[PDB]
Amino acid sequence: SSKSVANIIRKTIQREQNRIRMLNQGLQAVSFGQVRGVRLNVNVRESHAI
Amino acid sequence: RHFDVARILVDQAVRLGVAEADFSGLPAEWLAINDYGAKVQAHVIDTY
Amino acid sequence: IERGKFRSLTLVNWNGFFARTFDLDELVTTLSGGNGAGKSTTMAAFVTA
Ligand SMILES: Nc1ncnc2c1ncn2[C@@H]1O[C@H](COP(=O)(O)OP(=O)(O)OP(=O)(O)O)[C@@H](O)[C@H]1O
Ligand SMILES: [Mg+2]
Repeated sequence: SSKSVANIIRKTIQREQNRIRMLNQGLQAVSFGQVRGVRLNVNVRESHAI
Repeated sequence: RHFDVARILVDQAVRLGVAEADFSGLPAEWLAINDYGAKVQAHVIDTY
Repeated sequence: IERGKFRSLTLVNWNGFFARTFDLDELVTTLSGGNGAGKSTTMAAFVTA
């Protein structure tokens, strides 16, 4: 059961990472002050990967 | 109208290069630019 | 009588300000500039001093 759990979490995390990474390209370098672009960083947490 | 001119002119001038003296540590003086007591503080704009 | 006055504010080697002195007015000083110009930085200078 624990193995199946870990597997389903890994698959869901990968799917969500892919979705968000595809979505990130929906931004076109907004110009606000010295901010030239906005982006979303999605990364699996090593503290949780272990 | 003088004020409404000064501002605008400065807005137009500061987009054109920088002033090299601003890194010298020597403050600029308040040069009078008219009667009635109007003054301006800016180094010469050299590096375009 | 004759209230003391802050005459000047100096910033040295700060982000955007290597060496900048502002001559504080006796009544009103108004910083003006676009977003990110660094006005909050100047008031930060005053307070931290
Ligand atoms: N601690 C900091 N670390 C990194 N960058 C900073 C820091 N503080 C300010 N900045 C940057 O310095 C620039 C000036 O910031 P600041 O907030 O002083 O601007 P401002 O013109 O006073 O802002 P506003 O008019 O919107 O109140 C901006 O690019 C800001 O991102
Ligand atoms: Mg600010």
